[PDB]
Amino acid sequence: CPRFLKVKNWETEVVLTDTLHLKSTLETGCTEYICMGSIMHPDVATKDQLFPLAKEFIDQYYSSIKRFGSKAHMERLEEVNKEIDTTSTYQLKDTELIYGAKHAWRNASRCVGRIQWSKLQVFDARDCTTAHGMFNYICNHVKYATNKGNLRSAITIFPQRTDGKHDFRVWNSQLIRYAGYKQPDGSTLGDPANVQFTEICIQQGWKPPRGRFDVLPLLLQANGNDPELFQIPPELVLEVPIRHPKFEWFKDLGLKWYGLPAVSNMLLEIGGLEFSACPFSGWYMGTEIGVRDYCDNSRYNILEEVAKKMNLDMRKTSSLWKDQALVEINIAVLYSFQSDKVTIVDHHSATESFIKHMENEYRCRGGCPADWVWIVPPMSGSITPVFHQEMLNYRLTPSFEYQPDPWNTHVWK
Amino acid sequence: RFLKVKNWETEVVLTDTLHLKSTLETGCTEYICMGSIMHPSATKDQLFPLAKEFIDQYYSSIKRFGSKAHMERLEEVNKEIDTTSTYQLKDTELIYGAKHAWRNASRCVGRIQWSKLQVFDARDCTTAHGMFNYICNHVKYATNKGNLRSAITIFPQRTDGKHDFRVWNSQLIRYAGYKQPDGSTLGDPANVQFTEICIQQGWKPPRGRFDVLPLLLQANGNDPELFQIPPELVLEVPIRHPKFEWFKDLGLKWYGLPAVSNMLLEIGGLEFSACPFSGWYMGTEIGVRDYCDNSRYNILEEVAKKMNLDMRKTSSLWKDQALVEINIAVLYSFQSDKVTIVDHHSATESFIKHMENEYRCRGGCPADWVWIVPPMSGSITPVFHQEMLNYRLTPSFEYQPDPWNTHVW
Ligand code: HEM
Ligand code: HEM
Ligand SMILES: Cc1cc(N)nc(CCc2cncc(CCCN(C)C)c2)c1
Ligand SMILES: Cc1cc(N)nc(CCc2cncc(CCCN(C)C)c2)c1
Ligand SMILES: C[C@H](O)[C@H](O)[C@H]1CNc2nc(N)[nH]c(=O)c2N1
Ligand SMILES: C[C@H](O)[C@H](O)[C@H]1CNc2nc(N)[nH]c(=O)c2N1
Ligand SMILES: [Zn+2]
Repeated sequence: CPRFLKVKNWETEVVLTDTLHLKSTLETGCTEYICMGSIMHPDVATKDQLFPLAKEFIDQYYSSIKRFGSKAHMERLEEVNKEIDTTSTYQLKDTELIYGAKHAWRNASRCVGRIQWSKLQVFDARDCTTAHGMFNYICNHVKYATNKGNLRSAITIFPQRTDGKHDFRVWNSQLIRYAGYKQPDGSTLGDPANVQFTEICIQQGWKPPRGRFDVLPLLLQANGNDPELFQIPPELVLEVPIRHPKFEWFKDLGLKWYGLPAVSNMLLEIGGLEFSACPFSGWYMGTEIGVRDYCDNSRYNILEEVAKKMNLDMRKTSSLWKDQALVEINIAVLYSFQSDKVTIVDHHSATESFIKHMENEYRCRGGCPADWVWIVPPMSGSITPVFHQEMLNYRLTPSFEYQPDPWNTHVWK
Repeated sequence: RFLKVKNWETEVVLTDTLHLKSTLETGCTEYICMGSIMHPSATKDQLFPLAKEFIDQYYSSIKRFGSKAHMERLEEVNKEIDTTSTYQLKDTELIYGAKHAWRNASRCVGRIQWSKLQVFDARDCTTAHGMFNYICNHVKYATNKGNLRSAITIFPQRTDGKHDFRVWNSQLIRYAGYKQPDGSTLGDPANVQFTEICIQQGWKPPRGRFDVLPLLLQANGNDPELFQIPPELVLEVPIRHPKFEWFKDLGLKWYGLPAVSNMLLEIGGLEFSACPFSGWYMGTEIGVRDYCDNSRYNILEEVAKKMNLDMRKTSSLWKDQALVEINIAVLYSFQSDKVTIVDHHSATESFIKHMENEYRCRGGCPADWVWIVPPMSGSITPVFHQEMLNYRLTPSFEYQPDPWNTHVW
């Protein structure tokens, strides 16, 4: 591959030069003959595979702390070696773990919020042994990160994978989601996306309130055991009721959302170690709720009802009635959240901040991988600066990765 | 391998077999994806297999593979490349190759129309004056008094690079951009440089906001020459809003005919360096990009004024609100003037049905998500949720250098 690749911003004519792609460790799905850039998703590591992966990460860590080739660098390397050789694995020091987590976020090509990458509270839960223990650790995460509305980004890292039969997993794809219930008549109450998961919870013994906005319990799996249900204390789940600054009727829609966005289904990869339960949280970009959660057809799908209360001509599509409502909805989302002093960023601010971030990363690190398809907001795309920004996408390690759904893989005891 | 593409709204899965038939690179590799890069990066021996394969797919597409018609044609092309280092397409082959370059255009959301293409063979052309006549007839035909019709005009192929036919205008119809003293820019800032080349060539500009640039036509490697399209041929739409009576007072208008004239049509290893093609507008091209891009007409702020919007924080989404109203007015104007136009909801809806057709009958449809998804209201259109595979099928429209960077006078 060529040593320097060039990206161009077509609005400002600014050109950036990427050398960091040279450090790419994983495949993208693309080949020279086909591009998968818009495909959403394109038993354990052996001693021989583990050795070079660990060394790679160790070198990189001591390179970050400006002690490359130092006595402590060679000593850490030999210790990790000795350990992989005797135990087929090794354990990260707390410093390495925190560095690894921060960088996994730094390398997350789909995340537009990465300007904040180095401010990340890391909770080491590697001593956890039970699901009740996971529940404790998670509750602490939530209360900390929520911070009464002034959100702070946090990750909680549970023990690494060992033999594959003793995985820690959060079954919830996100820590906080609303239930979805499928009626006999074919309609769906709640959040239709979560119908399968809700069903799982119900089977496990969850008594459903059958409402539009019922917070799902946690379904926690420790040490490869069957998962266990727990209810998050409602006092720990901060929510924002949606209202509109101009339209007083908007509040009559009975809408609300949760303040804390937190992913719990991904796998954290550091130095060849796999952390299968590593829930992380930041704060919301308005469009995530106002556009996707609310306006996707297989989600809350409120465009129609909102348009009606707006007295919009809805026979032609060229009236653009869908669009007009969308903007209002997203205004009401940012307004509710700010009025309740819960941290939220609009899509203009977030994308602007990301460009400055990207530019700085090219300047200091020789590149910044980015997935244009994910980075560009799902509304008003071209009036945000990222739309006109060329981006190279490649996978750096440490990383957050996808993993199969646990209910597809679990061997029920 | 057979690849699957999933729409994440309907859960429809399509199996792509077509991609196995491609041979041009996309620029990506296993480790680096360049799907958001806009411009990623012929002898007798080179030319023949290219020629061979294309004749092969033509006789395959018309169900006469192995026929004597097929055989002779293969022998005919052989002898002609042999003795002239090039070869000439049959008319039927020209029309197929044009329609199929459109069909293979991964960046075009309009492809459901691909087989309804009017093809004007201008390969007998020899002078700029010729090109100008051919182009005027194109324009008049395709405009059709508002009921637009897809057209392409194809000039003589490349032979030796030194005798290239080129339309210097990136598009057939665009407005002039003027660089003011005070540093502001009049007209369309994107054309500023070209506008000034035209002036430097003898063009007397009216220095207004919407001045139709003249045609700059290069024939057979020669210096390009200026020609003004007759005004009566250039259909234009005044932009008014249905509810906002003040919108007319913004003084906005656009041309009704979108016609790309800077690309290269490639067929059977032949290079048609001059091949303007035209269609009709999707409303967002004008309403979003042309008008609201900071580097273009940049009307967003001015519009936001007249809507009496709070423009202090971005979180008031005032830019968004003004944008939707601009695009309503555009659609509304064209429609009121019986000028053909498609809204991005219908356009994207059409593209999805087209993808179904292509998978059903052809085993896939190359598509560039970055270009297919409209520049506004992305996820409330069907294609945002549609996985698409991009790959390069031939015949194709490729980019080419700007002529004012390679032409010797
Ligand atoms: C601090 C403020 C943050 C903001 C404003 C932000 C913003 C976003 C947005 C808008 C998305 C797209 C989400 C979607 O459409 O599903 C996203 C995705 C993502 N973010 Fe961030 N994020 C933040 C924090 C974090 C943190 C703390 C981490 C990890 C430590 C992270 C890693 C990721 C990853 C891995 C994805 C991909 C999600 C997926 O593949 O499903 N982000 N982020
Ligand atoms: C008939 C109705 C058509 C519609 C609604 C349509 C729609 C569009 C749109 C919206 C774009 C993006 C334009 C931009 O962002 O600059 C595009 C690109 C494109 N179209 Fe179509 N188009 C149509 C006809 C055609 C025809 C007749 C051809 C060729 C014979 C064609 C070939 C292409 C190509 C090659 C591109 C890529 C342009 C580039 O690379 O800059 N289209 N189309
Ligand atoms: C760290 C982080 C920050 C942020 N702004 N958003 C996220 C994703 C938030 C999120 C919350 N509830 C539900 C979802 C579902 C997304 C569904 N996608 C994967 C199809 C996503 C994560
Ligand atoms: C065939 C065709 C159909 C269509 N609907 N749009 C187009 C684009 C036409 C077009 C007209 N004037 C100006 C432009 C500028 C494009 C600017 N891009 C290249 C940066 C483009 C072409
Ligand atoms: C098909 C396509 O890849 C898919 O709909 C993507 C598009 N871009 C996205 N971007 C973000 N941030 N989140 C998403 O879920 C998606 N979905
Ligand atoms: C950076 C990116 O490649 C560039 O801005 C592209 C994005 N998608 C686009 N899509 C269309 N239809 N037209 C464009 O000009 C662009 N520009
Ligand atoms: Zn790619």
